[PDB]
Amino acid sequence: SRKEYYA
Amino acid sequence: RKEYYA
Amino acid sequence: AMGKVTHSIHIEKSDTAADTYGFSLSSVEEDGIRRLYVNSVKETGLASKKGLKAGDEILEINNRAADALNSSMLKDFLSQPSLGLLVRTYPEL
Amino acid sequence: AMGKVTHSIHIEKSDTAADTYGFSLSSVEEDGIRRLYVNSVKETGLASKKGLKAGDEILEINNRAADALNSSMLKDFLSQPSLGLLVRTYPEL
Amino acid sequence: MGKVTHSIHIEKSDADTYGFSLSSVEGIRRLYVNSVKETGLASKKGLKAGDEILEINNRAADALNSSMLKDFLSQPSLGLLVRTYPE
Repeated sequence: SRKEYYA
Repeated sequence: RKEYYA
Repeated sequence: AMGKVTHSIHIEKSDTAADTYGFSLSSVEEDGIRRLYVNSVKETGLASKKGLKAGDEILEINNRAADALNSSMLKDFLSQPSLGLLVRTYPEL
Repeated sequence: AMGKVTHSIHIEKSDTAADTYGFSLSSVEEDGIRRLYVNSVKETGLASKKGLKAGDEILEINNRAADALNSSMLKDFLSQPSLGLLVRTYPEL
Repeated sequence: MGKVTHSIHIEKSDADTYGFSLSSVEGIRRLYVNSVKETGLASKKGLKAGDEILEINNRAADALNSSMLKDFLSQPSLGLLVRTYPE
């Protein structure tokens, strides 16, 4: 389980 | 031909 | 000999009327437990200006522990006009 | 006629295990500056699939110069879900 | 023609050399082990005079130039794929 988030 | 030293 | 250090970062888009903070986060859910790491940081962005670096670990966001955050919360907080982070980093050598 | 070239490599994995990027580093200090080289690349591993080669020089990891990394930071960075490298290599067909 | 291929991996601590030399010839470029220092790192690792070097660091002999060779032979670790006669 791996997610990328941009801010 | 050439020699290389390591 | 100093190892990691923890510090608080607070970022407000109002500083330069920015639409983004200029960083990305990778979230791993291993064993069901969650950790958050900084994946990249834009050099000229708000996060960079407050000291955020690639490879930093995010321990808390808005006073909530990383393992207590879910995708909904993460997306919500990261898109808000202001953001608080508790960051663990290595001092620059 | 081209000699060396420098390029960025970004790798991602889904776990937090220390050895899952599929490469190892060797080190040498000259003139008070440490240099890092790729010692080995796992043939089917993540790093190989991103074009990392044995004998490549690692200039930076996560935006930190090779000479500004210590062993603790190395283990940490190499175990995170993402990794950024600045690499110097010789072109290969 | 009756030879065996095998891999050798060598590491140098922290500042000596690997204790061997290579010769070249023109399948275009071919590399042979010229000499092996009796008391050197290569010798201990099983490199022998007259061995052919097929690859260094996973790159074929014909694809290596002098600059690469010099760089690779001076690094703190070295990988070789070698063809040799059994004894």
